[PDB]
Amino acid sequence: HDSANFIKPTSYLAHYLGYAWVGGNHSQYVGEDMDVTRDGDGWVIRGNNDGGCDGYRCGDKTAIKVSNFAYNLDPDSFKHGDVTQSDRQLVKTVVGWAVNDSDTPQ
Amino acid sequence: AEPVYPDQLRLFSLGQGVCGDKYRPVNREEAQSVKSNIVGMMGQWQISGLANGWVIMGPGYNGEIKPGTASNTWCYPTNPVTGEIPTLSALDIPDGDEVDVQWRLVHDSANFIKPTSYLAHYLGYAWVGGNHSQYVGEDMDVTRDGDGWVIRGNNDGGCDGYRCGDKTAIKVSNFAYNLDPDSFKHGDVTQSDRQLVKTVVGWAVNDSDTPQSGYDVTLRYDTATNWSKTNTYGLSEKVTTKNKFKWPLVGETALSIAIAANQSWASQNGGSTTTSLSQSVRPTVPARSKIPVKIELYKADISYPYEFKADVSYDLTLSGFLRWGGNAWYTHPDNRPNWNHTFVIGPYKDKASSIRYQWDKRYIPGEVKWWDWNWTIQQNGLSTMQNNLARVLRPVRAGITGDFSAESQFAGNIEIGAPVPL
Amino acid sequence: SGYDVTLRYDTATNWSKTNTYGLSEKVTTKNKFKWPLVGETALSIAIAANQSWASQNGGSTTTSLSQSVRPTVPARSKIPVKIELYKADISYPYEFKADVSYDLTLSGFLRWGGNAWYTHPDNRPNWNHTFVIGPYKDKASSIRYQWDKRYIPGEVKWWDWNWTIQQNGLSTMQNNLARVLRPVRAGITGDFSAESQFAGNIEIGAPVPL
Repeated sequence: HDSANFIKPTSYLAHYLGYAWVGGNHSQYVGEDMDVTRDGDGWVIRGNNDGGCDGYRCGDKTAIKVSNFAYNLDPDSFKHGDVTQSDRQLVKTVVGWAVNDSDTPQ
Repeated sequence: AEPVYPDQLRLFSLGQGVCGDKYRPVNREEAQSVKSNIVGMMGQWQISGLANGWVIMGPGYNGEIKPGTASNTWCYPTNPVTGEIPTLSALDIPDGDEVDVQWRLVHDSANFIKPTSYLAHYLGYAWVGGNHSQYVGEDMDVTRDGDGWVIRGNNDGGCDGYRCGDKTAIKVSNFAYNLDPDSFKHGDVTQSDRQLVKTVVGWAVNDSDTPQSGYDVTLRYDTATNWSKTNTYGLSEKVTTKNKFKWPLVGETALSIAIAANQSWASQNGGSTTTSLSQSVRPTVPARSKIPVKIELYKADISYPYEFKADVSYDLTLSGFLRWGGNAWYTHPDNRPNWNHTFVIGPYKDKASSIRYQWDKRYIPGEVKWWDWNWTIQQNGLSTMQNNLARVLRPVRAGITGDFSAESQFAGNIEIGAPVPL
Repeated sequence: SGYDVTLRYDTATNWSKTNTYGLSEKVTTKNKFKWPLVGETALSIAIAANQSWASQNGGSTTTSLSQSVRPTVPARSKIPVKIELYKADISYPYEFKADVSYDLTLSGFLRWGGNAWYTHPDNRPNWNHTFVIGPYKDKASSIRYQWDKRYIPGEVKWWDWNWTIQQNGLSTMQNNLARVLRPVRAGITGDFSAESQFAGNIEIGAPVPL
């Protein structure tokens, strides 16, 4: 949702490479009047299509998709809390004895 | 851009641009982030103002955002408050075994029965209460069935209402215990029904002039199972012909010729499981002496008692039909349909059963896939919902005593004997 | 110290079972061909299709016995070693002191006037039930568990102890059950015996200078 740091540079990148209609109907500049929507595991940014427009195929607007987020940790910053268990089902168990009858530790 | 919670939006009418005392106007980006919520709070042909000369239109205009000017202004607090669910102090239950503690939890009226009934009522379930009262959560019956408990309104006599008699039920099951690490103790382990598997005896002889440690005897025992399934398909073709041969000096010879071709396809799946038990002994023998050893393996039943101190968590299931006037499901049905949903009252397991996750996601319309909490806030008020949910999610602590038991487990014995001079 | 000799011995058994089902279809036709310079040629054509399903289950068991020797040898010398494995019958006596527990089974028919089963039958039916007089194993055979659960009607699934209290009095039942569940102690002597077990022998000998 950051306009000056994410939405404008990405729209200009798409415009410089030759994609068509990067922008909404309520503005004339690249990267303005854009809509952000959440869908599944990603996000979609597209120009708003409400009203009418002038141009050969205006209405087929370019979409930008963001997904596949990854995280590169600082090694000395990770912490975790308490581990809890639920729905426990036994598999197997064993008991025994170890007997030492000699004169030294074994 | 900052997140916008729909319950904090306010509409001033102090001229074009003027916006509250500790309030700032909402930008086009933020307004679009929650467009459906804002449009749902406007008149059919209403037009209201935003920041930097934009405007939003009502449901009659399909909620369009376009440049313009208006006298109204939607506004948001300069320093907004956090609408988080509070945390209360823990509820202590007197000691006992598991069923004893569960009995004391579900029969508590002020701490369990009322908050859960109010939660079911706020979400839109019908007829939460008994026939001998008019208030929510009173005249309820508690019954034990299997591994859980059921709480339902009493149905004795008559009632007035369209479908009174179809009363909502609340189910409690799947209890779990989070132990304090330094509180667990167990008692004596006892065995019964012992059947021998195998045994071995031996000697370890040392005839050199130094102590020796390089000896080993090992006994191992395994069992396994397996399964498989297969499917096959085939095709075939055959052609037959009769042929005669009037060869010289033979006169005539008759014979038939047949040629065939076939093709086949097969597919298989399977699996297996294995369990293994191993025991070893490795003695240290003094110079010029020898030592005897012995190993045994049995099968037996095992029992012992235990005790500890823990936190208690469980599952909660609500069953009934949803009210026609209004309910909190995100699709808002109006055909009075039957409904089931499970919440996990404890640590997080997944999004569909976590109240805290869904509550902290009411600012993202694309995340709202089970219950609509903005609707409950709109119907009842923010503090009411906060206090009810805080009472529902209150931690529980208890002391536990119990017994362990299992059939046909393993039991072993390993021995090193006294040395004998050579 | 880096030496090792190892001798290992294994035995195993296995089993399996299978079921199969199948279907088939065949179609046959006779066809004639009066080709030029052949006059007439006769032949039959057949086409078939089949389908099958199979299912299998099985298991196995294995037992293993292993022995090793790893000597430490002085500088400029050598040592001999030996390992043996036998099969034999084994016996020995023993003694100890212990607590004693057992099972108790009651067989008969239940009285028509009144009985303590939770369904309270009145057809004088034959009955069997087992109690475990000792540590806990499960709810159905534990007197103490059922006695401490007479305040939860949904737990009463075998015997009705409230009915016995009503018929006889609380202290009477308490004293009788206390005498039934009394602990027992004794000293024991016995003999162990088993056939075709394992017996081993491992030896490290005296060094020989080179």
